[PDB]
Amino acid sequence: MFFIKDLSLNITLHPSFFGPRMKQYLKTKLLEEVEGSCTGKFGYILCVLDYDNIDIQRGRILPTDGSAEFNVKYRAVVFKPFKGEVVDGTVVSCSQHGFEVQVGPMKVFVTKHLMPQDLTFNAGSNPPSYQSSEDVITIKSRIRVKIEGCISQVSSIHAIGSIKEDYLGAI
Amino acid sequence: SSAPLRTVKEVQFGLFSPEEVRAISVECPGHFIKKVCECVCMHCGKLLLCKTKMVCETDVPSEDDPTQLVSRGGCGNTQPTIRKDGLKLVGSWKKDRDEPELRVLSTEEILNIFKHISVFLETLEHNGAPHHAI
Amino acid sequence: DRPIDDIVKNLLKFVVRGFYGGSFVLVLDAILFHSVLAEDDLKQLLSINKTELGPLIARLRSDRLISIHKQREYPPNSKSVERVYYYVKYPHAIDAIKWKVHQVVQRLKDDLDKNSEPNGYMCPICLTKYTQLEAVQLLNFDRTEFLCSLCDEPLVEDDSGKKNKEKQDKLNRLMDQIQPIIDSLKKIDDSRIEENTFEIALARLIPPQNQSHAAYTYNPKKGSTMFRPGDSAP
Amino acid sequence: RRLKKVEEEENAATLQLGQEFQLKQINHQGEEEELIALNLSEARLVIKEALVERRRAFKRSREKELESIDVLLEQTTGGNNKDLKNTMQYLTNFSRFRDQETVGAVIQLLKSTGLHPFEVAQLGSLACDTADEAKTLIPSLNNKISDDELERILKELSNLETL
Amino acid sequence: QSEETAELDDILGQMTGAFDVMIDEESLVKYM
Amino acid sequence: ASFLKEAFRVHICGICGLMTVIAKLNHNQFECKGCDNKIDIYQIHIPYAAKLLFQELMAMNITPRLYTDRS
Amino acid sequence: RILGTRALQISMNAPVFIPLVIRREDWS
Ligand SMILES: [Zn+2]
Ligand SMILES: [Zn+2]
Ligand SMILES: [Zn+2]
Repeated sequence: MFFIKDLSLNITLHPSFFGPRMKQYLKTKLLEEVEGSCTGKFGYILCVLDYDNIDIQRGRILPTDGSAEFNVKYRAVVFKPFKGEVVDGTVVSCSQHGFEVQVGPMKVFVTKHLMPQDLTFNAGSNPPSYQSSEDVITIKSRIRVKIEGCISQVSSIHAIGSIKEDYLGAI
Repeated sequence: SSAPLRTVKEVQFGLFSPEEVRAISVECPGHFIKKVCECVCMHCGKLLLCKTKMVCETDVPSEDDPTQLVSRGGCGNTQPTIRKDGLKLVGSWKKDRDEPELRVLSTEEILNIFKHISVFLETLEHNGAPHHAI
Repeated sequence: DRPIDDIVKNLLKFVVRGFYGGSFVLVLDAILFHSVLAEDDLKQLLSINKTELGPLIARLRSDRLISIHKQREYPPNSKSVERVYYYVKYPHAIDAIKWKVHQVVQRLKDDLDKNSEPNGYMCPICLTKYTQLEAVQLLNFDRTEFLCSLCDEPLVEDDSGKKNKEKQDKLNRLMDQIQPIIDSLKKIDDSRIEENTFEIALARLIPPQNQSHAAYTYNPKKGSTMFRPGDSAP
Repeated sequence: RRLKKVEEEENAATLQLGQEFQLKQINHQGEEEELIALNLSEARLVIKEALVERRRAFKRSREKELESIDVLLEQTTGGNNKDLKNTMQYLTNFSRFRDQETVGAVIQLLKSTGLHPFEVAQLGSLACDTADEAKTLIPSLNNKISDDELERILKELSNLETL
Repeated sequence: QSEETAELDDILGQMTGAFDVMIDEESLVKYM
Repeated sequence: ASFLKEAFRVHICGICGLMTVIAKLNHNQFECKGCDNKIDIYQIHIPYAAKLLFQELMAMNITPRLYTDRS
Repeated sequence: RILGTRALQISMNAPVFIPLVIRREDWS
């Protein structure tokens, strides 16, 4: 799910950037260190809103490092997954263990046990697929997945998906 | 390391609860009485009021009106005169009506009492091992 | 004597004969047939040595099916000696049985619930198990098999996928074999049982021997305010 | 005096989103504001509206949409933007409200119910035909909203769907 | 070696410590 | 005071101040089993002697909890 | 600490024009 979250960061600036345009460098650091990053506490951070209106407090010089620590408050759109949520995505990889669905910046794993009994794994077909008398699942196919669990690390997030329940599967 | 670099601001000393030790127990950082007994009752764990007091005082005189006793939570068991013998706590009782009764306050008894106080060998006992051996 | 005593004894007899070995039946039945029983008298009745009686008593004391009572005895012929008596405290034993029955049933219920959940992959070389959520972050670039973080070896799917039905049978078997305990407990709860004591238990004594050295009498010291843990009952 | 306490697991079915995604969040200004959960179409416009402003500042100082968003991304965003590229590509391929006006209608439509922000975002992101599909895909809706109201809301949502 | 060179409590290898040193954005824009 | 300061990096859990954070630096993963947290970790540069002192205190049932915030 | 702070900053390839304020109340 996508949220507009008010986040704060502690940036460090090397002494080589102490000039009239120091604020510009801090904005670049925020755009290069925040955007595209994954944080378990808040989830993926996609975009930073109000680029011009970023508030920067006075920097503090570290004793033995010489760099300045800047606390930057900004508004950014984030994607934090949750178990029990229903999301849509496209299958990107397949194997005996299970196929993976691309939900935004996250990859959902559908284990062989979680998928219905009817689905069977066949690798003779190129590419490999999960086939059921009704439908067939393969790369680039759109699948509706239910997140059954999420493990959020400080710098990474992984989740598992299930299509056992009704109204979940090929779209 | 990806964890933020911070400076230690406070050091909160304390004690390890039994649950924490088991839970905590698994560049690497490595992986892992006498005073109180005289203040609380050795049968109910309630504060006597404390060393001088040798009775639980199940009933105490009312503060508002004299000669009008008020019932308080207690068990009326006379407290022992706890003394430290070696590394064990031996309690001596003074019989009302002539050597005092002496017995060793087992750590299990004290552990039970301390747990009633109102944030921060196996082979022998398993089979045989008369009380003297234990 | 009373209906309450008979039902409580039957529950104790059933538990011992089913959930314990053979010698335990002998020991507990001897102290149920009799009142508080001295250690020496118990040995003579069962004709078993101290080394064999000790393990039985210790295990029965751990489950609180038998209580111990030590007191000093003063015989004119010999010097003062300490005698040990064994009896049964029905409130303690019944509470222990109720707790254990609930725990055993709950453990099977939890195992059945756990078994129905998806299995967690395990590494053969280091024998360090991994859950599905934990194994998902071990995927490799080619995304064929989970590779152990330590060994860097393909993970092997764990067993217990076929036991989904065996545990249900086990729970069914236990509840059928354990039915008498539940039925007896229901009647016990309906009534109210008094807590026994060494003195109280002596009111139903059937002496084992003719000249037993143990003086089966309770002579508490005069005005002794000392109290031992678990020495009195409501 | 802070140590381990029992914490409810973050579950969408129970609407327990955690500690940081609670209902009322104290923003940077210090004011109390409700959580802002966005559906796929609403998020796409918000991200798109921010990127264009970013490009505007830099310059001053459905298949066609996929290409246009990608070129804008590579122009107005720095490196390590592999995640944002997928998000924009995924948002355009799973959004049922392309027009800004349609998104505004959706927000006004679902805001009458008064449901939790997570629930309303799900109702506009998932294509649900029958009330049962919405009730089972979003267990939180169970007993929170009547079937009759849900059926008409879903019917009206499909009425304003485009493309 | 460097250019620069149950109760709660405040040996830890930590610190001039009386006063901190901060950077000034108002002055940086003016010096240049 | 800079000269006086002029070494060991340890990871401390945010809920409990103990240095019990199993840090898989290769995989960029941190965990404090018993706290069931992986997103509240901090790293502090303390002397190796200080680490030894705290570990010795932990051996005597003492919980020296190093916290990076002031209550 | 300003003299050592700027000395370290200069040694780290910092432009030379001391835009620092002492946070005793902040003063330049
Ligand atoms: Zn008392
Ligand atoms: Zn291994
Ligand atoms: Zn911890």
